[PDB]
Amino acid sequence: TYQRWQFTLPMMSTLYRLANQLLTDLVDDNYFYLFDLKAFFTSKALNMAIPGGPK
Amino acid sequence: WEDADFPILCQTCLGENPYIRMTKEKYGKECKICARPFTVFRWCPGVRMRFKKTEVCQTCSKLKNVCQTCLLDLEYGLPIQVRDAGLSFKDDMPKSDVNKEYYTQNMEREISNSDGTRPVGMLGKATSTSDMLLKLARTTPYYKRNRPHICSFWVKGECKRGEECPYRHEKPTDPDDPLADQNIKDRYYGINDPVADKLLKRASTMPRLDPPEDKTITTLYVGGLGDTITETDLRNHFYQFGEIRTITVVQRQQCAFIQFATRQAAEVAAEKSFNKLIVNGRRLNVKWGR
Amino acid sequence: MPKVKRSRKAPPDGWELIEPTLDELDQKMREAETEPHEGKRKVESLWPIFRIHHQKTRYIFDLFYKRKAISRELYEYCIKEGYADKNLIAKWKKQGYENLCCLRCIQTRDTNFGTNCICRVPKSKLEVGRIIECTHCGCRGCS
Amino acid sequence: QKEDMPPEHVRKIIRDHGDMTNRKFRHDKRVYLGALKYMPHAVLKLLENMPMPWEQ
RNA sequence: CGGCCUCCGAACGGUAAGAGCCUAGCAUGUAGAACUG
Ligand SMILES: [Mg+2]
Ligand SMILES: [Zn+2]
Ligand SMILES: [Zn+2]
Ligand SMILES: [Zn+2]
Repeated sequence: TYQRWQFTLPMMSTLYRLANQLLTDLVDDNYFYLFDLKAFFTSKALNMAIPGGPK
Repeated sequence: WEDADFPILCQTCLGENPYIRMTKEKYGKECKICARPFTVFRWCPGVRMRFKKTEVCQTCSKLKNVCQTCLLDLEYGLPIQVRDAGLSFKDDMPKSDVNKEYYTQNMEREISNSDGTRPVGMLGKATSTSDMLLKLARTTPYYKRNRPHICSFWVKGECKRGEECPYRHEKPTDPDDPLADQNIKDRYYGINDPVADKLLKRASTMPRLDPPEDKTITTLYVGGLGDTITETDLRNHFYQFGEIRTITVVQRQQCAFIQFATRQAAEVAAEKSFNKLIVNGRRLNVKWGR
Repeated sequence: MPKVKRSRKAPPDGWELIEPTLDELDQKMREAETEPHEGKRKVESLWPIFRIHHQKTRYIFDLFYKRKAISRELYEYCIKEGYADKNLIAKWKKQGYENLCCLRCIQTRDTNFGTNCICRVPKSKLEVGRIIECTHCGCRGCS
Repeated sequence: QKEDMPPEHVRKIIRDHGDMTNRKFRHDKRVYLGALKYMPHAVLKLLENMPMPWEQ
């Protein structure tokens, strides 16, 4: 019925390397500093826009 | 709509086996008369007999008390026209569409005030059972009610299905026999029923005691007594029926004469005894003396 | 051309001798499949398919169990490639069911009362022999 | 349990019915019509099982 | 060293309403079928 997979790390590392081009090359959260949810929630609640963010 | 327990129809229409196979389909069809949607039951009456189906509204069937699938009465099995006319019944069955819907509705409300034992309305208060209708009943089961149809294929020769044909591989009745045109409405209302009309010509061919001329001839001639008939026994036979004016049992004739003091007594007695008088198992014949 | 095969790997080495009968049966099933719906009937137009299906599967049941002339790996491969029928075989394993007409004729839900169809009843129980072609298969007394 | 049929059973059924104009079927007519109400479910089930370009 | 980029189309609302006749369609696949000394 195909739920619940279990892999080893050689598998997971090869999978990672193949998927390398569809993925994001950052390791932390400091990139999304003023671009995360709570930043966009606050921006929306105050009706002000972030340079690259939604209105 | 109706949602019920089981169908009421002639045991002939039920079939031969003591165990029945009946499948229930809720709101399966609309009455051929009432058009009220009612739960239909299907039964296999016998091996190689056509499967029977409940064929009329439960209310429409409780009204007129017939085989809710065979269309024949539940008591003797007589068609509506014949049974009613022999019971001396002139019923006002609805034929209008709007009055028919309203009538079947009100009759379902009346059957709702009824308790499931006696046929609702006037259909019961004529319960003087008529010997003409009794003798018109088929006393043995007519399981021909379930004989299959004709297969047009074998009727032209074409039924290559083998015995698996769902129709009887018999020469078709050339339609002209009026026994072929009994629409559900005709057979239900009992109007223009030519099978029952042939039954009526039969009932006109059925022998009763025709009355003689002389209004003083109250002499009823009894034939077929034997030597085991007693004078007092025949007196007890014709006793409550009125005044027996004289008894004359001719042993050398195996006959007798009952003279009556009431012309009504003599007539009604002879008519009640015609071909039905059974004393000591003897087939006694009533006649009017000369 | 063949039953174009999804497994992409080599069929095992006993496959080429079961080949010809299998194929001819397959082209046969295609012909019985194409036989078109004339005054034939509707309920009777699926009977040839259950014939040829029973036949395919009875063949591979022979060439495994009755003769012991096929490897079990080739066997499971011929299961997977649609030449065989898993559940037909799995019933045929049982006792009373040697000649099962098809898998449906024992499916009780397909009837009103939850019983097998008369196809299953032995001929001795009737003792009258009115010929019966089961609606589902068209079979005449499988068992 | 319920056991599965060979594909030619359905393939033949559908091929036979073709497009329901032949008079032979003519009761399917109304059941065929009644199955319309479930047609947006068949489409959803079809499209979410699409075959994924690395498969043939 | 800041950036700021809508809108996309369809139905009704106008060209009448009928009474009739004619003729394929369309529904059923029915029920039940004889009686004597
Ligand atoms: Mg207007
Ligand atoms: Zn069988
Ligand atoms: Zn069967
Ligand atoms: Zn079968």
